[PDB]
Amino acid sequence: YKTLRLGDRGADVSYLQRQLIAAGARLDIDAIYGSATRDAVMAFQATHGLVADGIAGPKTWSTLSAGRRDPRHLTDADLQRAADRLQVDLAAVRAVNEVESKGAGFLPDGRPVILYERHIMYRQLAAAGLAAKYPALVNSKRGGYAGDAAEYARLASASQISGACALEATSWGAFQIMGFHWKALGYPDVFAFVDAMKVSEAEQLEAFVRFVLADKVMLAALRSKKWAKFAELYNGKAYAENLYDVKLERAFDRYSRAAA
Repeated sequence: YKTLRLGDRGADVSYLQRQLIAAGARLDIDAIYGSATRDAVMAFQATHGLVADGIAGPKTWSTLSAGRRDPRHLTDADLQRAADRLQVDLAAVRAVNEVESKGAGFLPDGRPVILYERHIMYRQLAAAGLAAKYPALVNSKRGGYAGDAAEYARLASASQISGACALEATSWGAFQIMGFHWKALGYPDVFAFVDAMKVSEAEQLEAFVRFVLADKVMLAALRSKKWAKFAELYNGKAYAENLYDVKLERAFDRYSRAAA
């Protein structure tokens, strides 16, 4: 089923509303995904170990249609743990998770979502002591991305140049944490970092938590709900073009309201 959210209308919404009612909700079946429908999705998610974001996406649909929950998927309780780790208001963590996560931390084939960065590979190889031989894989210029499972082909090729460097030059999981942070974030080595990324979305969120903890300016921005500053630090100079700042701000308002 297609992902549904606040403001959606139509046959897919009435189908959702019926499924929510079958799972115990009380709703008017009017094909309008308004606040009552959103609240019901949230209540359903919370009670079935999903992330309670009020968005009926593929994870919610899977539980709602088949009663299945993948144990690799992030839960509400993981977000509460992250809020405790960060000393950040839970609503702020929920907002960050909604806006900044890729959502699914794993590809359909079960491996973590990755993006291999040939310009970082270039950098890690130089620091360890090729760009002409393998220009798509090693390059001072950014890019060459394939995406999705095809990234693993690029990673596999890079790994044959240097296994540690290639993992360091790749971003991992739902928050796309660069492997080269493994040391800064207190992991034993890059292989252990990657192994953790393969276990669960909870581990992928833990990487994000550590990443934020390692940058006190970023941490402070998050704690103080300085969304534009957090987005600039986290997403980079082009944060505004994708509305990260305002999406965070408006998500946080939603979650602050919901918790009240």
